[PDB]
Order: sequence, then C-alpha cells, then structure tokens
Amino acid sequence: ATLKDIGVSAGINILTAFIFFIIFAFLRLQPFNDRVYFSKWYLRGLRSSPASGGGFAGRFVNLELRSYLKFLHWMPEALKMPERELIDHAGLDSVVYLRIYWLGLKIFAPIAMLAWAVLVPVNFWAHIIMAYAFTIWTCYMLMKEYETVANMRLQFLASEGRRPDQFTVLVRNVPPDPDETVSELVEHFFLVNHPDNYLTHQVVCNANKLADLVSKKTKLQNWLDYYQLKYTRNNSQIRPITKLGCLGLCGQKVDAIEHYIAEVDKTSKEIAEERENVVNDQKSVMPASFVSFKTRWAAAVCAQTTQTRNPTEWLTEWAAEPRDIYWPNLAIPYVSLTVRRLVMNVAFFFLTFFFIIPIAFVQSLATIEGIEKQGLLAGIALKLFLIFLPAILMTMSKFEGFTSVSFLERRSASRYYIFNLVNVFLGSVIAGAAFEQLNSFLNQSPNQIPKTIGMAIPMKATAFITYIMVDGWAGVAGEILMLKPLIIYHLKNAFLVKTEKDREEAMNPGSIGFNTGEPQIQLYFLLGLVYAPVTPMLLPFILVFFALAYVVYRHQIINVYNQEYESAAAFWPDVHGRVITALIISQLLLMGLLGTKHAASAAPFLIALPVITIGFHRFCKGRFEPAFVRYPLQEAMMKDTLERAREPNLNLKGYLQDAYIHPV
Amino acid sequence: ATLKDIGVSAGINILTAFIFFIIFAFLRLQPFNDRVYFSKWYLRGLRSSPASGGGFAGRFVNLELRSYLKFLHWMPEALKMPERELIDHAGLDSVVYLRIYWLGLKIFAPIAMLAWAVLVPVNFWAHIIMAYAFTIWTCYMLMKEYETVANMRLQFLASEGRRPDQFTVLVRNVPPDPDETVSELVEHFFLVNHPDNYLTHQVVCNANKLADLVSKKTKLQNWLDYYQLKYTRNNSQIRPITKLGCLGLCGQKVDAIEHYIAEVDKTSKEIAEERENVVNDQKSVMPASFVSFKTRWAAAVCAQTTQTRNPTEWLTEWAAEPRDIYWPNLAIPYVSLTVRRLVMNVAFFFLTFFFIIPIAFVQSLATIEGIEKQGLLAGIALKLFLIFLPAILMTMSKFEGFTSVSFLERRSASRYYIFNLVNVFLGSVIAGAAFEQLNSFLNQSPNQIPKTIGMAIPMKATAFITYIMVDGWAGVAGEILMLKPLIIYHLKNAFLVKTEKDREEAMNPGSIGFNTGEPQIQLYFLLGLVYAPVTPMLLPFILVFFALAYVVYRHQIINVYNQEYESAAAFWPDVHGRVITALIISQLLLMGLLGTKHAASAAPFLIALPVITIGFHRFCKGRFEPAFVRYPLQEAMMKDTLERAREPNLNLKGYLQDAYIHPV
Repeated sequence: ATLKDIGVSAGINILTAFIFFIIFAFLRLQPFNDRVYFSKWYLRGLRSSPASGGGFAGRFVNLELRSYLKFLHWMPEALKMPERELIDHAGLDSVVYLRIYWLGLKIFAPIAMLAWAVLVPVNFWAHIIMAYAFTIWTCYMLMKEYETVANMRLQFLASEGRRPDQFTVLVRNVPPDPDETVSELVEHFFLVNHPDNYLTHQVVCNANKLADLVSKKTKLQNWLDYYQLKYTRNNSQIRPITKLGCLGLCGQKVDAIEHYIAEVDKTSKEIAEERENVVNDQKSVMPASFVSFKTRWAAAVCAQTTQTRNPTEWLTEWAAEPRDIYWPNLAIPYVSLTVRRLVMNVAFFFLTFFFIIPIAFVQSLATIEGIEKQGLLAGIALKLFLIFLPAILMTMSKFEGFTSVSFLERRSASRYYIFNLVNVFLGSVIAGAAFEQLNSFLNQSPNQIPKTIGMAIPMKATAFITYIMVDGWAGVAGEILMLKPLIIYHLKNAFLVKTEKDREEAMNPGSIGFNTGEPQIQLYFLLGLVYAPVTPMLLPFILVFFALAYVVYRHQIINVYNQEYESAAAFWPDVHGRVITALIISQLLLMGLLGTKHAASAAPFLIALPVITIGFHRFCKGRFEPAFVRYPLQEAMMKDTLERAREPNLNLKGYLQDAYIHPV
Repeated sequence: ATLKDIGVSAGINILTAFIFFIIFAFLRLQPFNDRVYFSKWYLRGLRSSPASGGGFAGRFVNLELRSYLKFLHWMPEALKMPERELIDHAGLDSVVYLRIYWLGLKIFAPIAMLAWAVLVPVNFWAHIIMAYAFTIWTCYMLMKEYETVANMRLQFLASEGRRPDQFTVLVRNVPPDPDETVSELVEHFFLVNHPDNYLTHQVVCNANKLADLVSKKTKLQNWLDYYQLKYTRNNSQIRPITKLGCLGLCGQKVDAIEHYIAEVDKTSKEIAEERENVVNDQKSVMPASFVSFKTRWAAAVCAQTTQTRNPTEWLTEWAAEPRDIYWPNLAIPYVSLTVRRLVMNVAFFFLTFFFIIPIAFVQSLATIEGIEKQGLLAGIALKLFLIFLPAILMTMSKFEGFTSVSFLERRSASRYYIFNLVNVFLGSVIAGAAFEQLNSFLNQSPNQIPKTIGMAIPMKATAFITYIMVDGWAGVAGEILMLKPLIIYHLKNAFLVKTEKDREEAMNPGSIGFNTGEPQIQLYFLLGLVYAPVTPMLLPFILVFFALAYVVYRHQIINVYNQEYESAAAFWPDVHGRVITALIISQLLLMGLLGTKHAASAAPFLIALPVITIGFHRFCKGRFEPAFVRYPLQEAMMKDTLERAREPNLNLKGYLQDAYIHPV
C-alpha cells in the first residue's frame, strides 16, 4: 500500500495499456479489420472499401513496423482535427462529450498542483483553504464550460440544416372524445389555438407489435441464413431450443434452413395480419400526435406554452429527431409513465443496495453447475454484472417510458452515477454481509443509522488508485482495441454474409455511449474532488485517465463511433449537475473529516461552501440551462427568416408530414 | 393549567368578544359611523350617504336595542349573500380568502371528532393511525380546494371584462444598446419576434422622485389644511420639527398655515423641475417596458416563452393590473433585485431570531425616558412589535423589489409564516437569553445543535390554547369593531375636512390584508395539525377561531373592506404550500414524539407519511398550480374569439397604450 507498491501496479497497468496499444497498431494495419476501425470514414463516404480500397496487404506480412510510433502515432493524429471540423464530422454531442475530459484536466490539473504544493509539503486550516480554492476553481471552470457549450449549441442549432424536429412538437395526453378521432381532435385543437402557423400532424400509433414482427422476420431470415447458404440443399438444420435461442442442435426443431423457411413465412403472414389490424382500426392510435408548424418559432411557442386548463392534458414538448424517437415508449399511457418511474426507482434502490446478494446466489448456483460436466468461476462474480449494468439501467429507462434515445441514455447515465456514488464510493464497504447493516438499522432504538453508516463508509485512497489504473487506464486502452465489434463482424462476414454488395454491415460500432462513458468520467470527477483537499495522491492518476481518455475517445469519435442521434449537447446540464453533486459531497465529507473537535472557526466556513456551490448552481441553472431546454424565440425567428429568404418557396408540409410515421 | 383554569380564561375571552360585539352593535347604529362600517357599499354606489341618507338619528338616543340579536344578527346576515354574488361584489381574491377559513373547518372538524373519539377515550399505534388519517384528510381537502379555487379562477378570468393586464407583459432587463432608446429596442424586438400580434408598448420610467414630490405636495397641502381653514387669518402656526413630523408647536418653523404655503409652492416648483428632467431626458427610462399585444393569446405566448439566448435578458412576465403595479420597484435594476433579496433574507434571519434583544434594548431605553417627566411600560414590549411586524415585513418585500402589490403581500405573508414557525412555535422558548443558545452552538465540539434545540423547543398545549382565545377569538372580534379606521376618519372629518362634497374620504378601510390575515390562519392550521395526533385539546379552540373569523371576515368583505387589486386567487398555491408545510412539520414532530424507544414497526410508517405528503404536493403542483401562474392558450384564445365576436371593432391600441403610464 506504499508508494512503491502502488507504483509497481502503476507500471503494470501502463504496460497493459501499452500492450493493448501495440495490438491495436497491428490490428489497425490489417486491411480486413479496417471496416471496424475506420467505420466513421466509410459512413461519411470519405473512405472507400476497408483499407482505402480493401483486401490488400500490409497485414501480418510485415506485422507492425518495429518502432515507437507504431502504437503512439495515432495519438497526435487524433489531436489534429480542429473542433469545428469534428462538429461537422461527428457531431456536437461527441465534441462536447470530449470537452468533459478536457474539463477534467482543466479542473484537476491546477488543483493537483495546489494540493501538491500545500498538503504534501506542509504536513488544519490548509485543508479548508484548499477546499475553498478547489470549489472556486471547479465552479469557475464549470461556468466557463457551461457558457462555451451553450454558445456551441446555439451556433449549431442556428447553422443546422432543416430538421423535422425543429418544426414539430410531441403532443401527449390528447383527451379522449367519444365523437372525434385523435387525429381530428389534434387538428381542430391546433387550428383554433395555433391557427396562424399550424401545418400538419402525425398521430402516434401503437405499431409495436408490427415492428416486433418485422424485426422477428428479419432475425429469422438471418438466423439460419448462414446455414441456408452454407451449401444449400439440406444443411445443418440446427435446433436452438425456443426459450433463449443461440444454442444450436439442442432442441427438437430440425425442419429446414433460414430458420425453417415456413416460420419466416408464418411471421410474414402475421405481419400482414397486424398491418391490417393497425392501420384500419383507430384503437391503435394512441392519445398522442406529432404536430408540425410552418415556422420553428411557432413550434417553440407550442413547446414552451400551456395549452389547456388541465396542464396534464395536451402536453406539448419539442419533438426529438425522428431517428432519436424511441417508438416503443410512445405507445405507453401517460398515467402509466409515473407508476413505472416509481417502480423502477425502487427496483434501482434494490439494484444499488441489495445486489451483491443475488450475485452471490448465482455464484453459488454456478458452483453447483460447475461440478456437473477448468473452472474456478473466472470472469463471473461482479465483473459480468458491471458489463451488464449499462444494459440493465437502459432497460429500466425504457420501462420508465422515455420516448427518445437521447433521454434514455441520459437517464441511464444518471442512474449509473447514483450506483457509483453508492457502490463504488460511499456505501461500498458499508454494505457488510448483504443487509446486515439494514437489519441493525431496522432494529435501531435511536437514529443511529447515519452514525454507524457514515463513520465506516468513507473508503480508502490506495484502493481507489488501483481502480483508476485498471478501469481508467487499461480500460480506455482496451476501448481503442475495439475487440468485440471486430469479433462480431468477423463472425458475420464469414457467417451470415450473403450480401449482393455491402448490405450485411455489422461494422457499425455504435456511438460513444453516453450512458456508460459519462458515468465513468463522473466517478473520477467525484473521486478527484472528494479526495483533493485530504489526499493529493488520487489526482495524478485521475489526470492520466482524463488525458488518455480524451485521446482515445477523440480517435474513436473521428474514426469509429457514429452518432445515433444529435441532441446538440442537451445533456450538459446533467453533466454540470453531477460535478456540482461531486463538489457538494466533497465539502460534506470535509465537514466530517474536519468537524469533530477542530474549531469554531472552521465550521462557519465549511457550511458556507455548500451554500455557495448551490448558489452558483442556481445561477448556472438560470443563466445557461435554459439554452439546453427551450429554443429562444428570437433564435427561432432568425432561423425562419433566413431560411425563408434563401428558400422562398419551400413546401414544409411534404417534408414534415411523413417525418413522423413509425418506420414500419 | 387544568381544564377548569383554561375554561375560565375561555369564558373571559368569550365575554371579551361579546363586549366587542356589543360595542359594534352600538357603533354601527350611529349614522356618523356608517361611513366606516359600510364603506364597501358606498364604494359600490349601492348605498348613499352614510346611514342610507346620512346624518340621522338612531344613535345614542335609543342606544342599542336591548336584545340578543343586537350583537348577533350581523352574523347570519353575513352568511346570507351567495358566494357568486360576493365574487362580483367584493372579488375572487376575497372569496377564496374566506374559503381558507372554511377549509380550516372542513379539515379540523372531522379530525377533531376523530381525535376526540380515539385519543381521549383510549388513553402507541393510535397516534400513528391518527396521524395518517389526519394527513390523508388534510390532503384530500387541500386537493379538493385546489381544484375548486382553480376552477373559480378560470371561470373568473374567462368572464372578466377587458383588463389591460390581459394583453400586456412586463418585459424586464432590456439590453442596453448605444444606438437605440429602450423604446426603440422594445418596439423593434417585438416587431420581429412577435410580428403578428405586437400592438404597443409603454417603457418604464423612473418617476419615483416626481411621484414622491407630488405626494409631498399633497401631504403638505393637507398638513396644516386643518390649520389653514381653522379660522383662516393667522392661525396656530405649529412647528412639527422636520425629522419625523407629527409633533406640533415643537420645532422652530412657525411661518404660516397650509404647512407654510411657500413650502407647498417650492415643492410645486420642484415638481415642475422634475417633470422636465423626467420626460425629456431618456436616462429616466428604465431598461423595462410594458408590451401590449392585440390578443390575450399572444401575451400568454410572450409571458410563457423565452425570447433570447440570454434567459436573463428580455424577461417577459404577465403584467399586473395597472392598479396592482407597485411603481417604485419597477425602477430598481434587475441585478440589484437578487442582492436585495439576499440582504433581506439575512435581515429576516435576524428579525426572526435576534429580535428580542433589540426589543429589550428599547425597553430599557423606555425605562430611562420614563423617569424623565403613570407608566409601567404598558402596551410596549413585544405587543407593539407584533403590530409593526406586518409593516416591517412589507417594507422588506418592497426592498426586495416586487413590482406588484399582490406579490408584495404574498411575500410578506410568507415571511410572517416563517416568523410564526420560529417565534410562535418551534424556537420561541428555545431562544433563551437572546443568543445564549447560539453561543453554545458556536462553541459546540460536536453537532449537538439539533439535539439541544429540538429537545427543548416543542412548546406546550394550555399556553397555545390561551393564544387562540386571545388572538383568534377576541382578536377577530376586535376586527369587527374597526376601531382605528373609525378614529382616523373621525379625526379627519373634524380636522382637515374642507371638502366641496365628498373628496376628503378617509373612510377607506383598505383590504382584508393577506399579508397579516393569512399568516394568522396558517399559524392555527399549523398548531391544529401538529398537536392533533398528540393532544385533541387545541382543536376545539382552533375551530371556534375558524368559524368566528369566517363570519367576521365575511361581514367585513361584504360591508367594509375594498380590494386594492384583483389577482383572481393567485395566492392559493402559497396557501396550499403552507398547509403542506404544516403537515410535514406535524409528521416530523410525531416521528420525534414516537421514535425514541418505541418500535421498528412504527418508523417505516412515520417515514412514509412525509414522503406521501411531498408526493401529493408535487401532484398538486403539477395539476392545479399551473392554472395560477400561466394563462392556458386555449382559454386565452376562447376569450379573444368571443370578445372579437361581441365587439367586432375594438381599438385595443388606445385602451392599452395609456394603461401603463406612471399615474403621475
């Protein structure tokens, strides 16, 4: 646990990262791996077939050029593209996500210098002075970044080309009327309440079943497509037991190929059936619509205005890009939304507290099944749970009912933050023997709960240092290697490829993953902020994470990741608020570290710090936050007038009419 | 402190109230007192000169008819006018203020029955069950009243005649431009951002000096007007030392009459001067304007929409009625607003905590000056402070910068609530020896502050019982007597009357006084809710207050009080929230009363109660509150269309143009 010991593990992790980088150098040279290493370039059409032409040499024939810049040159090259160019290459979302890593450096580097020039030499009022300076600097940098990101969002929103969401609102909870259809209600309402600028509307329909049937058809057509064209005739008719799939030659359904062709045909028959009972029924039509307006100004008005005396009916909000719309959740009743949120809130309480016990349950189950038909339960335990955490949290957000992928990712990121506040930091080691602490809290005569818990849950430094070195050093290095997407496309272009040209593209690497990546940055913001006034040891390792992550993610944003939506940095208020939470928690923990005994000339200052931080947060929520939630009417009018001058005769009707039909 | 003792004081206070009612019976018979007893009727024009003709008999000649209904008949007569008729007679504000007393009965009567059928007989899980039922009932009644008051407000706003505020917004923080005047900036902005419906605007000017000069002129013209026309020629040239006024024949300024005529003339000369340097200067013009629109729908849009990328500039809010506008605060810079609020927040901390010490200071001062030139310091101490509390709190709200009398009254009512939470209830007796408790808190090694304070600050029952009987029984009875307004007009129609007809009207009794009356109701809501699950003794006395206050205030609303503004019950969210606070405090105190020792099958329920209450509050803030803050666009459009059909050719321009000029 000494500097020496920690430094040994540091060197090991630096080497692990370097090994990853070396493999990356080799794999990125392979012409057949370029599809999954330069995906963004192909998605942009700037690069051609994989290796600028594809299928060439330069692979294992020359391995990787023996040097130092083989596994290092990609770093300065990632830092070469200007930010403006990356805004048009990747998007504003990705550029401001990168700005969070730069913010971490802009905040922690100066405060690391301060903590290393005060604490370690002079080793108390120094702690409180440091705390103050740290919070002042953090807030100053947060305000400057709130301003820059807001100005970037506004510049982006103004220079953006026509988007259907700029003219549309999602009206929800349209009150049911026994004499009129949802469509008629909507049309009439917006023709009398927004007469001057109402253009068109698109009622939301529950086409979830039809969509799932179409998705099932495609899945089944591609299930045994590998087997269908393996050798045709009668191939390996595998039987993945119908309960979980995968498997293969395990159940009893041999039949034929292409997932037993008749099955694909019966799914097609059900698709036809559903199509009939979804277009001609008027019961699939949900109490919601997508109302478009002739001007962006009018849509802004509608989005930021109450329409009726019942503020829970005719709820109008800025619509999301048609590609950001999560259609399954647009068919969930509004009343249900609130109940689902509550159910998922308590399910999360359970997931963030009583989760080690179910993990131990499955661990014990795995020991039993391990004996039956070398093992040592490696890779399971909680590692697998941490890989599934983002997905579990995402399905929880989908249950809650968010109708935009952007918002779902933002909700999952907020949940992951709370998970990390509890299970990585305050409350990880306090969770002794499952709910033993909770049993004592239930049988506690007085209110000793905070006492017991707080006292023994502040966590340690050297242990956290190893976490940064494993998850934030070698972890971000593994990201550059893109192992799983490579494997996926390898076992797809060799398996179920059968494409006429380039239709079977499993090269898609998804996006940055705000629901996972941001929680990581925020956990290191938390760690670095809480420990800063106490120990200056966490800061150096946290800073290496920020620098490495900046470069690895910049590379991945320029070369691999493709944005699945464009929210124009709408998530920044969330980011800001989580660093504000980190700050407040830091000051609260310092109050505890320096409150017992101490002095009466310490508490007045350690109580002013949280207040100042909350006041700054409120100032920032009133100065910069509105830019991310409401479109200013002057900006909307400016865009409208300029567009109507450049294009005097645009038929917005056609463009906005079919924009919000369910993709099915 | 026994039932007997408390009942003796009860009888005394019942008799005091009856004595007040008896004097009221006599005084309301006097034909010369009718001006200040039936003021509303004269303000409405329904009644003529004082005693339906004025100056008659029926005074002391027959005294008061010896009976029982002399001092009792006014009660059923006050309960005779229907609520709808009172909405058009007095206003919605006054009708919903009366509804708070009825709400108190609707909440406390059923819960008094429950507490008297459970606690007293069976005398613990009964306390927690009572608490639950009490909160459920209170919330149910709160929700039902939120609904009724909201529907009443919407019905009122729809049936209201054209009001200038229905088409106007107060734009604040108009960004300074070196090339354009505030007027030009405003006009251009709203002609490009709200082109379709912008009508006119009225820039706010700092005419505070001119207004104060005009007010000074009138004050001086009426100062020694009594003396001017006492006997004319050369009358008693009194000298109120110029530092506080009043006095008379005390300073050195003898001069002449009418406050030394030359002074009135020099104030008139300064009025002329100021008029020049306020109309022709463009530096008096504040960065704010009153923008009117052709439709109420457009003003609603503007009020509930962000106008520019800087959400702190071009701030648009629904304008208040020109009569509700507090013009002095419309000339206070927006930046200053925030600082002033903070300064007044800490001044209030001082007023609600360290206030007994300044009272003791002045008390000790009065002992010294008492000897100099029978005394016993009667009526001073804190009684005088409680009469000045509403005024102090009002001047604090005026400092904060609220530009509407309605909002100033609402702010002062909120402050008075906090004062009462602390100094009437939790923290009154804990304030031992000024700041002795605070000195110990400053030198407290651990966090023993909550412990010490809470333990010894829950207050007692019998003592509170006497408070209800004095302030809520005899207090509301004294209100019916209207002593001070009577005296004022008596010493004005006999003093500085000199009116050609009926111009010197000091019969104006003001309004209900939301800034004072509501805090009282809320203090009894608090007391009755906190004590209910513990003791059922406070409830009966609290219920008598509600009943008596309902009848006395209904009488005063129908006969005396005249509304100075019409907010259409916009204060109800505040009322609701203060009863919600009472509920939460009640549950917190019950947790303390029943948490030490007790059981582990009591805490889970006593922690669910506050959560349920906050959840209900949030539901009510999302369902009913928006009706009080934002005008629904459908309602605005309905009013607009109906009005444009009844009156096809209205020139809203003329009506809305001169509506917002400073009354000077």
